Amino acid sequence: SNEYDEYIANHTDPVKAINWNVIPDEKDLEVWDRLTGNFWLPEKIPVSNDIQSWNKMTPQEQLATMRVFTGLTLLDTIQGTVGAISLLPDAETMHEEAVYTNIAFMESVHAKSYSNIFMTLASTPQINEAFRWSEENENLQRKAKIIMSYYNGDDPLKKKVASTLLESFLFYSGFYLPMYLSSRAKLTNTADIIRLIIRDESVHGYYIGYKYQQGVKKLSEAEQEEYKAYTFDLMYDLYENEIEYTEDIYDDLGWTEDVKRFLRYNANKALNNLGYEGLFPTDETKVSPAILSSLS
Amino acid sequence: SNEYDEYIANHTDPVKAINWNVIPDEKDLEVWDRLTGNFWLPEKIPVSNDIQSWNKMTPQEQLATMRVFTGLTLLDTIQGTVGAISLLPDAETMHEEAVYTNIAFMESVHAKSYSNIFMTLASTPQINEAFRWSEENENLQRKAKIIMSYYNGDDPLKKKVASTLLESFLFYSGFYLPMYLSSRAKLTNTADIIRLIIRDESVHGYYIGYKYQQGVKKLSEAEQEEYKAYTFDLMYDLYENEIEYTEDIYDDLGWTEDVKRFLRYNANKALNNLGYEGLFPTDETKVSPAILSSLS
Ligand SMILES: [Fe+2]
Ligand SMILES: [Fe+2]
Ligand SMILES: [Fe+2]
Ligand SMILES: [Fe+2]
Repeated sequence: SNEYDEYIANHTDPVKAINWNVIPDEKDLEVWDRLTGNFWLPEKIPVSNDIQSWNKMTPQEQLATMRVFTGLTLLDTIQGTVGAISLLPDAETMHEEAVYTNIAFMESVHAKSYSNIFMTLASTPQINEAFRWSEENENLQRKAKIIMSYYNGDDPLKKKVASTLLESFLFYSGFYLPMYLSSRAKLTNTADIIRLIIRDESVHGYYIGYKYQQGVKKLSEAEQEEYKAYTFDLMYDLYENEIEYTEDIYDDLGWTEDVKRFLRYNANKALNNLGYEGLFPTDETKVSPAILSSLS
Repeated sequence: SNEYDEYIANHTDPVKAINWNVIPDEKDLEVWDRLTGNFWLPEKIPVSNDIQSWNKMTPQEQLATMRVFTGLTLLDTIQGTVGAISLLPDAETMHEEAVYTNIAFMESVHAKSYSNIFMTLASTPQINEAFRWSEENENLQRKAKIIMSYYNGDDPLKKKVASTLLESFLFYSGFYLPMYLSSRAKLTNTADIIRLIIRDESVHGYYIGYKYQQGVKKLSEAEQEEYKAYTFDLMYDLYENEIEYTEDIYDDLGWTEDVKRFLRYNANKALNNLGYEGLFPTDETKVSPAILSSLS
């Protein structure tokens, strides 16, 4: 009766309802239609049909799979409950805000898909060991916290840089495994879910990077130089950290070198999304065309 | 000394990945399944087929629809970009946080649904005036600001109360009009959209209220008393304001008395969702049968 009057007193401006009849930035409407139009749930994909394929896999291939997937789940959990949410208050338009609520939900759908996969293919002990592994792995925990430090920070442009690097780069040391297996005719239904997730992250990376460029372009030439420096600096730390994560997951299988090349291919794309030139020369980013197609 | 080194130090516990194979509260899973299974976009309803009945509506009706829809749009905007989101930090389980991301998203689909109807039926001037009206109407800004003072406060249980009252009560002065009109062959397709929204909001109110009940039952005897008192005081202020708002929308139509009963009817349901008895005696909540049958 009186308790909420101080707030009313300090918020004289009117609260505004979103109006989709007037779109200040056409891109928002484009991404909204694209993202909502691409709605999906893991229950729709017959993961159960990958069982025979999953059982023929070696113990090594299964362990690697459990880990990269648990690592992907961690990233989506963060992005969905902390990342996207951290971008709302810094939006330029109300329709941009609507998009972020769609990104947060889809991230939760991505995270849930991995459990659908586990619960269909893995044993409870395997699942339990994987989540335990993700709680204790230093590289995984380190990339999670570095990203969360920015979301919990107070710089809006830096939140968008971390988000874009998480979306267009950090997931890839993990996306390599299912894409490759898919190219060898293994876990193809599981790959279908992965392709749906990539179709989403691709657009999230591009969109958030777009808002970053719009925001940073409003600063002086000199300030723009410091954000670029900060972006590359963050990429150096994330890349370094991701190289180790990758070695530990893929050394046994012996795929490490191909994953590193894929890491560099995607780092260039993440930087491009942020409006910057790539970091690695093209001849250092060779990816198999069988992996690139099944990617698309 | 990295920009993030401090954060990594202020948060020693591991970042956890959501695990859907282990569920503390089965209700979280039930609601996630019900809400995601009930997914829809306003595009799926042929609102264009309502242009005939729309034009057959009196100037007072069209005007009332415009303002009521603008008031609903405003509520979902707050709920989608601030309400559901403010609930995340206090969730008891990670699965609950996942549910809140679906709510925030669906609240945006709700806000957009109205714009869809407007663009299909109204003229740009009717639309601009409606939004101008909702920004200047003191009773609408009042409930919007009371609700937001709580979402922006630091009391988690108050956020859930405020959210449940908005979900199971504040929308209804508005849902009344589309329900009355379709029982009279007016705006029938538009009413299908309203039913889809009500189907989401009644689950939202039930769920958030359920979480409130668990949170509050973990408090001492005196605190449980105080939250119950606070819920009834707020419920009364909201109702008080809603009467004035209802009057300003329906008097020219002369439906006010029936709408007031509908308000009391849902007020009781809102308190029930928070685990308390209704505020109004049953004989004071007798809404016309046409309206309730129209909800069916
Ligand atoms: Fe994702
Ligand atoms: Fe994403
Ligand atoms: Fe809503
Ligand atoms: Fe709702």
